[PDB]
Amino acid sequence: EDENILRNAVNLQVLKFHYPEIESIIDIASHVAVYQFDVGSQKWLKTSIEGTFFLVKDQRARVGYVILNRNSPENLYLFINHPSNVHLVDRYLIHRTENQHVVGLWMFDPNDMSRIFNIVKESLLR
Amino acid sequence: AMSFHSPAASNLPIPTFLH
Repeated sequence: EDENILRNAVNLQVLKFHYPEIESIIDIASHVAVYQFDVGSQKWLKTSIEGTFFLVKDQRARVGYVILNRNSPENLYLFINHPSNVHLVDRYLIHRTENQHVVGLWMFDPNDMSRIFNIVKESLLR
Repeated sequence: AMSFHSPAASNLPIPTFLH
């Protein structure tokens, strides 16, 4: 347990370095791949973003997530603005930002997927 | 309102937007 504590303290500072508005880590999942829906072609594309997923909250307690990319300096930090914008479909978390902007997340471990989904919904529960 | 080593992008379900 103690090695994980230090690891989360280090991860949070890596996060704050790229994204100083991040206040804390809610939860984590390893080996997440990111896809984008090209509706100008009706095709999913796999992005170059794969790495550790961090569900985080703002200093204003807005909920979002970061994927620290294991391939490049280009990470991804997105907000989850409305809980109904996130759907568990098949093996994927589908995240729709209003006006037809859709990303999809694949978590290596199926248990991370349904756990993170619940934590996302409960984090926004009001 | 919609409806419908890492996997190939072709495996993801297709979102459909309604009007």
